[PDB]
Amino acid sequence: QSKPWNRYRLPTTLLPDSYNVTLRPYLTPNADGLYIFKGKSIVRFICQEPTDVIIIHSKKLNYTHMVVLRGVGDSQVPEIDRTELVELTEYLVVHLKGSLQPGHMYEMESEFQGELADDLAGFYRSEYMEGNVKKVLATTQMQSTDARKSFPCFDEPAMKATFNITLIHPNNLTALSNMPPKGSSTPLAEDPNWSVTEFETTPVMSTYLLAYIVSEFQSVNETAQNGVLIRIWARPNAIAEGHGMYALNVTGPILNFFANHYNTSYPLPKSDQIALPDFNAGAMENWGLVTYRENALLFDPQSSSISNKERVVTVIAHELAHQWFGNLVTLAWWNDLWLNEGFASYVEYLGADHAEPTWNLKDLIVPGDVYRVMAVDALASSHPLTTPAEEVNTPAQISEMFDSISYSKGASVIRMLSNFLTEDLFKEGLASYLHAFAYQNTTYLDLWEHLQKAVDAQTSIRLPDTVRAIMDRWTLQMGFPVITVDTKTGNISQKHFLLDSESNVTRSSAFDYLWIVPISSIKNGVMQDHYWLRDVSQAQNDLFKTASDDWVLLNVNVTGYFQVNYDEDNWRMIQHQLQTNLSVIPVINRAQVIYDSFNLATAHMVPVTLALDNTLFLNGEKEYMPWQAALSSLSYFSLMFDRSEVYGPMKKYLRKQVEPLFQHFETLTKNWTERPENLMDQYSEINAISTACSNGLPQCENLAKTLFDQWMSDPENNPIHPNLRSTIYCNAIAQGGQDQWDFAWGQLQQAQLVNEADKLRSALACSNEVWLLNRYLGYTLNPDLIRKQDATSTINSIASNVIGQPLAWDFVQSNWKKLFQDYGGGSFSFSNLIQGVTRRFSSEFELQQLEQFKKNNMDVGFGSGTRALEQALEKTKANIKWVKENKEVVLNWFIEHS
Amino acid sequence: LDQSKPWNRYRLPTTLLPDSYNVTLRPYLTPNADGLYIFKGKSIVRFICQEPTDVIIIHSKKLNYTHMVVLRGVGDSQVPEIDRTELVELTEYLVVHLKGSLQPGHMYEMESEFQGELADDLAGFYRSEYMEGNVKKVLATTQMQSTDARKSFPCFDEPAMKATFNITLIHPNNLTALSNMPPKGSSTPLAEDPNWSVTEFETTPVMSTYLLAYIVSEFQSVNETAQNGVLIRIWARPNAIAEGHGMYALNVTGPILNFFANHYNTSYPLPKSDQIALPDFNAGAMENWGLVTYRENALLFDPQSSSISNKERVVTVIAHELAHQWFGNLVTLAWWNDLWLNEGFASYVEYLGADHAEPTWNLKDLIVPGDVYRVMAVDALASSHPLTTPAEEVNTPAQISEMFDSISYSKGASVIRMLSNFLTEDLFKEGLASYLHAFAYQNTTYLDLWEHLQKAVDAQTSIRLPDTVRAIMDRWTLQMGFPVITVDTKTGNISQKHFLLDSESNVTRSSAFDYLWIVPISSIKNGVMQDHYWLRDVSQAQNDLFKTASDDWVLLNVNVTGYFQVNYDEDNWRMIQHQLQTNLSVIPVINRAQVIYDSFNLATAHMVPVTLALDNTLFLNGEKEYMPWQAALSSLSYFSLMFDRSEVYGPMKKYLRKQVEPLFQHFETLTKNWTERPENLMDQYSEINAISTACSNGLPQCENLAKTLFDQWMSDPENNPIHPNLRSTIYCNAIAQGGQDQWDFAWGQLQQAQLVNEADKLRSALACSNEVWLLNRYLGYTLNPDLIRKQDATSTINSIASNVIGQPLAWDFVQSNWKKLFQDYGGGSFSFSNLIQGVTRRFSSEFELQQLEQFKKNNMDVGFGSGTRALEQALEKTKANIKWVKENKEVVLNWFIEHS
Ligand SMILES: *[C@@H]1O[C@H](CO)[C@@H](O[C@@H]2O[C@H](CO)[C@@H](O[C@H]3O[C@H](CO[C@H]4O[C@H](CO)[C@H](O)[C@@H](O[C@H]5O[C@H](CO)[C@H](O)[C@@H](O)[C@@H]5O)[C@@H]4O)[C@@H](O)[C@H](O[C@H]4O[C@H](CO)[C@H](O)[C@@H](O)[C@@H]4O)[C@H]3O)[C@H](O)[C@H]2NC(C)=O)[C@H](O)[C@H]1NC(C)=O
Ligand SMILES: *[C@@H]1O[C@H](CO)[C@@H](O[C@@H]2O[C@H](CO)[C@@H](O)[C@H](O)[C@H]2NC(C)=O)[C@H](O)[C@H]1NC(C)=O
Ligand SMILES: *[C@@H]1O[C@H](CO)[C@@H](O[C@@H]2O[C@H](CO)[C@@H](O)[C@H](O)[C@H]2NC(C)=O)[C@H](O)[C@H]1NC(C)=O
Ligand SMILES: *[C@@H]1O[C@H](CO)[C@@H](O)[C@H](O)[C@H]1NC(C)=O
Ligand SMILES: *[C@@H]1O[C@H](CO)[C@@H](O)[C@H](O)[C@H]1NC(C)=O
Ligand SMILES: *[C@@H]1O[C@H](CO)[C@@H](O)[C@H](O)[C@H]1NC(C)=O
Ligand SMILES: *[C@@H]1O[C@H](CO)[C@@H](O)[C@H](O)[C@H]1NC(C)=O
Ligand SMILES: *[C@@H]1O[C@H](CO)[C@@H](O)[C@H](O)[C@H]1NC(C)=O
Ligand SMILES: *[C@@H]1O[C@H](CO)[C@@H](O)[C@H](O)[C@H]1NC(C)=O
Ligand SMILES: *[C@@H]1O[C@H](CO)[C@@H](O)[C@H](O)[C@H]1NC(C)=O
Ligand SMILES: [Zn+2]
Ligand SMILES: [Zn+2]
Repeated sequence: QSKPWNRYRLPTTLLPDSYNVTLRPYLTPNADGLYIFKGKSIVRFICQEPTDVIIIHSKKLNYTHMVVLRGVGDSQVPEIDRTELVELTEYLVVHLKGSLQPGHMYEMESEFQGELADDLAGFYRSEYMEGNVKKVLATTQMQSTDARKSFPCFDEPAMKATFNITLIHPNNLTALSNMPPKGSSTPLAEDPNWSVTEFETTPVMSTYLLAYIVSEFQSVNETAQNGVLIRIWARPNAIAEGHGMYALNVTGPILNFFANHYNTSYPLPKSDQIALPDFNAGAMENWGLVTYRENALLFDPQSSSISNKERVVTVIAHELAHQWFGNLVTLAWWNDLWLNEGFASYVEYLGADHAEPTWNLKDLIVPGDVYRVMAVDALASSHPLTTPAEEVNTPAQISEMFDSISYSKGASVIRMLSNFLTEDLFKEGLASYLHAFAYQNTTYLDLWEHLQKAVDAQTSIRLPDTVRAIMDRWTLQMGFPVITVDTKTGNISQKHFLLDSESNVTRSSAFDYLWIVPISSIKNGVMQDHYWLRDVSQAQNDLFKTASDDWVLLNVNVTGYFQVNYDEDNWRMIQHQLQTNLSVIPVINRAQVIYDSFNLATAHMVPVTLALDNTLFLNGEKEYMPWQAALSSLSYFSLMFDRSEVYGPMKKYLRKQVEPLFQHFETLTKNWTERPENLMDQYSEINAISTACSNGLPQCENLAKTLFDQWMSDPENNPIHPNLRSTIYCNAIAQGGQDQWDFAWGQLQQAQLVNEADKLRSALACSNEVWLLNRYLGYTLNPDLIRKQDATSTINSIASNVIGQPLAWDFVQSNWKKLFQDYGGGSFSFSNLIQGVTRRFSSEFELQQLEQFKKNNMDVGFGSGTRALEQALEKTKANIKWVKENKEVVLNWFIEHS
Repeated sequence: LDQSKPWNRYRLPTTLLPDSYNVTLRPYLTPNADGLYIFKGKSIVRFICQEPTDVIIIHSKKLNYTHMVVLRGVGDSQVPEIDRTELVELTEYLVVHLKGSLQPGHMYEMESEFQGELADDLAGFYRSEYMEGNVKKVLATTQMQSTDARKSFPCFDEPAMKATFNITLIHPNNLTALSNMPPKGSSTPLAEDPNWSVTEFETTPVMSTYLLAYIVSEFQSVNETAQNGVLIRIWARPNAIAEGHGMYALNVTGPILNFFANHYNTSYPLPKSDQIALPDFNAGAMENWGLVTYRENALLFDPQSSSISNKERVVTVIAHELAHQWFGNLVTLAWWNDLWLNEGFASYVEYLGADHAEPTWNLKDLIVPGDVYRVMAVDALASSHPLTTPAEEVNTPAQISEMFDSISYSKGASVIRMLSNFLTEDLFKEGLASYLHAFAYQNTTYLDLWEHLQKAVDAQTSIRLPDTVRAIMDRWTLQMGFPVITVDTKTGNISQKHFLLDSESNVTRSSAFDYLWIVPISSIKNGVMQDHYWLRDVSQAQNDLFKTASDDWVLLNVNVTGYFQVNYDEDNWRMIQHQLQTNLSVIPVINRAQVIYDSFNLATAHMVPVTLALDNTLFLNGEKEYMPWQAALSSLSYFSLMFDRSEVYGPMKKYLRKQVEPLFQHFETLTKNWTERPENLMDQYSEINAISTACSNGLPQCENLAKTLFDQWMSDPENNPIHPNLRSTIYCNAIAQGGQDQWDFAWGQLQQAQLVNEADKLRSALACSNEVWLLNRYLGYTLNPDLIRKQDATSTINSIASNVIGQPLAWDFVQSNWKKLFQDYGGGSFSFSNLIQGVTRRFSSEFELQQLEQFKKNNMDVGFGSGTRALEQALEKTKANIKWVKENKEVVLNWFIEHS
């Protein structure tokens, strides 16, 4: 560990200035069936401190000494002793016979070769059909640490430089990169069948934002209001069919919106958006060349759903948000990832709302992010938004940082921050921040300084403490408080929300798990004065003290990142209001009441009957979010109980509650022919239909059967509205047999819209026949049938089926080596797989099997799913206790109310 | 522990031998303050000293003593002082250390007083319970075999140590007391308390401890004196007797006893033979001399509600138990390593006795699907064992319990039938009569049997053998396994080799006979019998009997009388196939089954291409008889276990639908739309299988039938419209098609069932649900004695595991509840072994093997008791399954697709 090349962080002795990179992809296999790329690069770097070793990143590259070292101007150049590759720390190491001089620059040259693999990382290959022709293209994904997989570089985000990219490609293919082309392409001297395309120099930026693509893709375009050229690229067929039109509608105006909102121009002449058939995450914010999954950019007005449409605008908005938060201004290191991802996850709502103002999509942050992340942030094995820099060291640890904490808690905490500052004041602070650190890097402390500057120049908004004092507690310690109110005395208290008394908190907090909390409140339907709970375990205020015929609720619209519990009497008054006139309570807080009480019940802080009682009013609820809250909450109940005697009465209860909503949606939609007008009501319909069919409501089963029967009789004319397809497809396959399954499989393999393929993949997992589900699992590891990008999500879908649960858990264990080698170093997929197949575990036996699984595979380890496994273990232990203590009361409650 | 001390060895010393026992027992049929049911006892055993010893070692298990022993002399005997007494739990001994040695040639009497629990554990003196109206009834009953006599009173508890027994029962004055013998005089009030009475019984014959029985209950009886003067009584719950459920047993029991008496020229020596049905009982029945005990589904019968299969079970189990009166009771095995001398014989001559009571059934043929091919599946393993194992291998109680298996019962019956067949039963029974007369009230080994059979052979001329009886039968008895006989019909070349599954099969049990057999070979050529042949103990021979012209075919082992399987060259196989296609009638029906059985078994062991076996099912399209279809169903059952979670399953079910549909349609017509059963037993069995197969593979006509009838039953539950023969299938398929409504209805019927036959069909059918939550809830019930009797717990678990959806549920269930399962059944005949086998049957992957290995490792501390060999066989079979599935799955998939 005393040798620098055996440590995961680079030395500070050398800093890069600029790169020349030329890459040449071969889109046809050689004799060994390998797709390869060849490359050559020159990096210019400066020596800051004397050193006799050059340490630079290199991953899965073969060198054809491995480097040539030259000097810039004055520099005296030491001889190369030897060069070696250190694979563990992913280094190319150049041992010298003498030291480099400080203040002096050097240029290092290399020639290399790597595989154009189907692994979705570095420079990789993507494939599709066009008619009967197999097409292969070359594309990139550098984040987090795979730029090193395409050329040797100082591969850390803060070490910014300019890049001069050249692509050598077949003369009838299009070459794309971050910047526009520099002049025209020229024929490759040795062979005019190839062309050479040089691109303009990049801005000072991070290695992980580099991109370059060689394909036959086509585009549509428009110049945006701020003069920036927007293009939408995709497979020729998708463009011809008009599937890029929607992205073109929204991209430019959203880019222009952010520039104005943050008073900071986008400094590139273009922003390309491109849809790839093979892609790991949802998208990637490469500066000037934003890459996308097809289901995140393309859109078919006749075949895509309102949900698909919403995904497209928010992912685009998210990626464009990064152009400021990530690209222009970049985290100093991955331990501060939320500076990138937290902001993009919040700012995406702002951008998307600008493009689709009628949706009220800003409200979707509460189910989508706030309560999404609280499930994990309640664990002792969570982590704070900003982790200690030394905890984030290996590539696996970096990958795992891309989680619901960095994204969703980051967005939630930032919304709370915006809300008590006002967005007007917030964006002034952010503008100051962006201008000051443009083309550089930041930490969380830099953010506070510019927000504080804004608050101090300003007299209308007042705070109980400095921005840092308040925000350090939401940022540097994990978790969140439960705020408890005694409405008889107005006593208000706070404590760290934890699942168990068993929960063993070992991460020490310098802030003693106390927060400064912004508390809004509403009494008898009328807004009260704002209040700030200081960093103390308890306080008192008459705002929270009620008369016996009054009621209060705190955290209006759940702007604050916390949950609320009341005394039993105030809960009863809330319940009575929801029966008498639920309109008096804001719709989001109707959801809150369900979310919080179930979550409290999960942690045995309130009786379970409280949570269940809070769903009784849903009988007469039409609106999206309170129903969403109940479905999300009872989803945990299903996972715990859908293999027990509780399941029968639970479904009976759900049938009873949802039937009136189903009937409501049967009439207003005119027998399902006319969709509801606005987004929320369309979402409401989708959930009602899903719930009705999921819980066996006969009217829904017959609807699904009839529609799917009709489709099979006329395959070219799909009679099912896109909004309804996921439920109709699933229920019909569940009701049906092999005829339905094989039909849908045929539709899947010929699908020409990814949205539709996505729905088919999920519905196929709904079979009630073991042999079909197991045969399906077998397909997931066959790239001809299921793309690698979709393998884990399909496995998770099958595991969600109660009959598929043991099949998938067995499958995952038996195929672990392949699954780990393919995904175990990546973000999202691997972690989601582990969380997915272990969600149900609620017995000592299941826990022992998880522990045995862990022991069996310890030597290799669990890579970017290491924290996921720990959380999986903690949550199963908690589930064991909760099921044991809750089963009897829950069973009886369902029986009595159904 | 110190093996130099006799109280630390499992076998008793031979220094002391029992003469007679006095045993007084008093069951308390109401619990004490702690909720314990107990029994109190007093016993005196008289024994002789054969050789000088300063220690008395006697068996004792779970008894509390109130030293623990008083030792007295008979007349002259020099009586040593007792130094001290101790209980050694591991070897289940009461140990009396003496000052100086007992005197050889002289007798002693040893008295003890003791207490034990009347547990619900089905062993020793235990309790059984049932409802009568709204009153909970409790009774006391016994089960001593293999070695729980010691659990009721201290005794020399080994089968060869016979004695007479004077039993006294102290019981409530309004309950009936039964034992082996009739009462001696009247009952008398208990002196201290006339609410109790005292019943002394007549002295038993000289017999083994494991045959003792005594019962205290409210039961009633029907009776009849048999043709041989013996009183027969049928005992059961008062309500069962009142409804006439004991009548069929009364019809057949006496005649079967008289038949055996005459057949073996050996009279039954006791004045009575009681048969009694118990609500709680481990095995099928037990042959206690004078008081035969039974599961209710083995003795009782309702002509309106029981099936023909239920009927066949009753008469064959009774015949089996009565068979034991000679083979087991009168003449007893010397030690448990020769168990087949008891059980092989009872499993064979049960067919003879049942055929006497029901001669129209032709039930003797049922030995082929029931015993021969049943046991071959396991006897194909390196981890099998011979009929007679080395005595030193059968030592502990777990090992003794383990011997009660398909080898000792089913291979035993098969080999004995083979023996009977080549001696002729007339000659056989003459040798057996000589055997019984010579060893009456004593004990035997396999060698004693050959000697008397040989004497019969030598005293005649018409029947010829190629060697001594011992030379032939030692090879079938002392080494495990069986040969595959392979013939090249172009040359007449015939050869034999030990049948094993894999090329990795690791046989470590050495054979002094080099795994060669002397084999009786019958044959048929183009439908006409050929001269008989014996293959000698040689790996290869040649005979023109087995050489055919290209126009001819031959088949060996007519009616599968011999315990072996047969393979032919491909051209002879093709000729057989052509015969089956052209005119199947030319081939004897049992041999049509054999063709299927053998070809699938060879396919399983990679000895023939799988396509051969599958091709041999193509003619079933036009087959109407029971046994060839049974062969296919039993054979494809393995395919189902291997493939019902794979892409093969769809095409497999499709093929089976296609094949069974004409048979379904045949019976729909013949039975006049299912209203009239076929006349004979075999055709009734064929209908049952046709219906089961059609529904299980999703034939829509059958599915419609089951839903319609079950809907009709639910609309009028007191008038069940489903004929008993069809209930198992109809119930199952309706439950599978249906939901919670059907399940809860069936559960209600089960918990109010007054007939165990019906309860059994309901239990099995409830396991057919396709809803995980219903199956898992059901599993929870199986360890609740209020809902599922302990006697039915493991069979119910096995039914659920057979459901492809229930497989992971039951495997997890068994693993997570193993501690309770082991201490309840691990000691422990039939149930425990069956449970391990049932839940692991499907394993065919490296992952499943690893999981089974880990399971083994996890519980090695306690061990696996009477399921130890079963676990080793499970592991061996899993390993073979991995290889077979890997190498067969492609050909099997393509075959089913093409032919469906
Ligand atoms: C598949 O193979 C089988 C043979 O294994 C074929 O069956 C044979 O078919 C023959 C042609 O019909 C038939 O023919 C002739 O039979 C009777 C005499 O039969 C009686 O005695 C003999 C010997 O004892 C039979 O074994 C005996 O058995 C059978 O029939 C009984 C019922 O009556 C039994 O109940 C039954 O179980 C058993 O099958 C039988 O009792 C003669 O009367 C007959 O003469 C008449 O037909 C002649 C024309 O061929 C003649 O010219 C006329 O003048 C006169 O009307 C005689 O020819 C065999 O009996 C029969 N064998 C067996 C064992 O059944 C079967 O046909 C074939 N299947 C196909 C599709 O080809
Ligand atoms: C990539 O190309 C750019 C643009 O030509 C180069 O940037 C120049 O670098 C030189 C040498 O240090 C400077 O003197 C110029 O001011 C830069 N030109 C500009 C900013 O227009 C850069 O050196 C190249 N990168 C390399 C060679 O690694
Ligand atoms: C059980 O009772 C029998 C029959 O009464 C006893 O058998 C007698 O035993 C004596 C003493 O050895 C013999 O001399 C008689 O011949 C036996 N009578 C018979 C066979 O009718 C037997 O002793 C008793 N068992 C005991 C006391 O343990
Ligand atoms: C990199 O490319 C630029 C533009 O072609 C060129 O001027 C420069 O010399 C190259 N840098 C080197 C060779 O270090
Ligand atoms: C890299 O080198 C290794 C070892 O020579 C080889 O296995 C691999 O195929 C090479 N990859 C290339 C040339 O892309
Ligand atoms: C990171 O940014 C700071 C300015 O906030 C700058 O001083 C520092 O040099 C940067 N680090 C690197 C490696 O360029
Ligand atoms: C329920 O409360 C709302 C206020 O949000 C009010 O508009 C409505 O009139 C109330 N309902 C009734 C029946 O008055
Ligand atoms: C056994 O019982 C019989 C009958 O009561 C009695 O004659 C005999 O003495 C008893 N044996 C003893 C007490 O050893
Ligand atoms: C035997 O004695 C043990 C030790 O106290 C006791 O636990 C058990 O209940 C007793 N059994 C009886 C009295 O049947
Ligand atoms: C067992 O039977 C043999 C005769 O076959 C006999 O000699 C021997 O004494 C018996 N053993 C015992 C313990 O009675
Ligand atoms: Zn992002
Ligand atoms: Zn028996």
